[PDB]
Amino acid sequence: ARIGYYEIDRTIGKGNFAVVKRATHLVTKAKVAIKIIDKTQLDEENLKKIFREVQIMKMLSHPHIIRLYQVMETERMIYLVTEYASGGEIFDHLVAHGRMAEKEARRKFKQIVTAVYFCHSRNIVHRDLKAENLLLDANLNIKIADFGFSNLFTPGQLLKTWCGSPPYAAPELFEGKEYDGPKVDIWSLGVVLYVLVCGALPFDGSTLQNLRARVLSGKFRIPFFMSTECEHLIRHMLVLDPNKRLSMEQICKHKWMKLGDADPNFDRLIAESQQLKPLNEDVLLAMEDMGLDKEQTLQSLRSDAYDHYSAIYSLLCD
Amino acid sequence: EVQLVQSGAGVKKPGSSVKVSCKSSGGSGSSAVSWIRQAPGQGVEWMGGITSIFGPANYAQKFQDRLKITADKATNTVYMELSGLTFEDTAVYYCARVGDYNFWNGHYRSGYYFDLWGRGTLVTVSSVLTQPPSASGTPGQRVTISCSGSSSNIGSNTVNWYQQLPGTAPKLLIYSNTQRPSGVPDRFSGSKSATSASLAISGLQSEDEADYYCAAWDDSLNGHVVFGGGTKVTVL
Ligand SMILES: CNc1ncc2cc(-c3ccc(-c4ncccc4F)cc3Cl)c(=O)n(C[C@H]3OC[C@H](N)CO3)c2n1
Repeated sequence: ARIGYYEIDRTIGKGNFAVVKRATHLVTKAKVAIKIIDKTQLDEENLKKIFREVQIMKMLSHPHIIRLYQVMETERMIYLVTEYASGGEIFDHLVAHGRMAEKEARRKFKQIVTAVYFCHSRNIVHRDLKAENLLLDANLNIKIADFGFSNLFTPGQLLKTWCGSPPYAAPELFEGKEYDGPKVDIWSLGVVLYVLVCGALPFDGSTLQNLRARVLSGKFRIPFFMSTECEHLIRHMLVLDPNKRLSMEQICKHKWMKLGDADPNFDRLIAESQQLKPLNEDVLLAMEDMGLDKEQTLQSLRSDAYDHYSAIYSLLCD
Repeated sequence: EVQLVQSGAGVKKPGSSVKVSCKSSGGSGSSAVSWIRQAPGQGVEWMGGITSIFGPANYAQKFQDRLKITADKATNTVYMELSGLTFEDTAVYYCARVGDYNFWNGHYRSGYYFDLWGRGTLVTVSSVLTQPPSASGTPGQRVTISCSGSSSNIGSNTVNWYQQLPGTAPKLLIYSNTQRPSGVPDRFSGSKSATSASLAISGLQSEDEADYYCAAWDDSLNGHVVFGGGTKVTVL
């Protein structure tokens, strides 16, 4: 009913060896998602992959990525408090409203590439870019979730962990080849872009084997409602030879990307990922009004503690 | 008691769009409803619908450009929108539910049989499987309807048979090649041999005067359910 300073409400998912429950912070009144995991039911490999996901989450703080707030660990349990996405998955949006206009699709795609480019700047590949992993906030703003298959990478070297959902997997992962990290995400962005503008998969079938033959063929239909600039973009990301796919920077400079009205917010956000490198006094005053010491709020913020002090500040800021 | 309620008959002008709804009553969630249309005097053709767990929706190549299939899971409603209408889109639009949804993981190949059917919506716009066009027999005889496909559809998938009584929506008669749904008498038998399928109606009765269609999923491209041209069975 109440885990720490959070009051448990509806269950937003029950999967693998964990249960994600939507809960409210008792003091800040913020809407959060607490992934509850029993460390006494997981095999050693799965527990360590969960600990590695938390570290990767602590590195990825972006407006279009689900923000980790608090990590509460006991001797047998682990609770993972993260930002709650009100608008649900982008998959459930496409099922309910169909394909988006290239104006809506372009706006949401820019937010996805903004987070993917930021991942690859810190040398982190998501490796599971699905439309079910693209969550939406109250105003339908993209929020990349599920850094489950994500891992570090060295630019120029090849990865070998064959993971990723089949309808979005690149043909290298189907064949079981040592692939390049970012090109495997660029193929996933090719599938995601097509799903946003058509409301259907580029590659589909009755079974996984039918779908597998489809992805390996590289042939997909370009519809009448799809513009020439959009067709060129998708076609140059869904390429069988990875060495012939557009880079994350080429995707940003694509003619389709500059087709809307001038977007200075997008250019500023991708410029902050090539540069990488402010305490809200109104929040610190409210925390001191309650009783949360300023010295412990600052210590927990700089040491990446993700504790009661660190979480109350961040939740109060957002 | 589970039935598929459809929206009313519409008269549309050229270039306009039409939206047809399909509300499920009696149970409750997870359906896999598809949209199939039937031109006046012509056979039935699959337009699009839920065909796998992977994507939000699947469309036949012919309808992808003008069809938008949506679903309000909060009200058990499934919608269909066809834009850029012409007199050739004047047809009886049906919504039909796939019968084996309850078994859909990633490896199970669906039979793609239409368990339930809607009454049909009359849409009027202001201006693949080889089957014999007709079959006849005297009461008591046995008639056999041939249905030929290719290795991409019948060769690699199950065959279904539908009976469409004059003026009604089609009804599932045979599923999974040989299976007779509850109510279908043992007089009707289905069979399949490599890329061919057959329907035998033994002890032919006056009540058997209907159009019969064979249907099998085709693995070409994103996949589609292909229907036969239909066989009108008359009794003498
Ligand atoms: C619906 N709105 C919403 N908003 C936020 C979330 C956050 C998480 C979540 C919470 C914690 C961790 C996590 N796990 C291990 C270590 C460290 C971690 F932070 C990972 C995740 Cl994804 C979550 O699971 N769901 C359910 C949903 O996610 C995508 C999937 N496609 C369907 O289900 C969410 N839903």
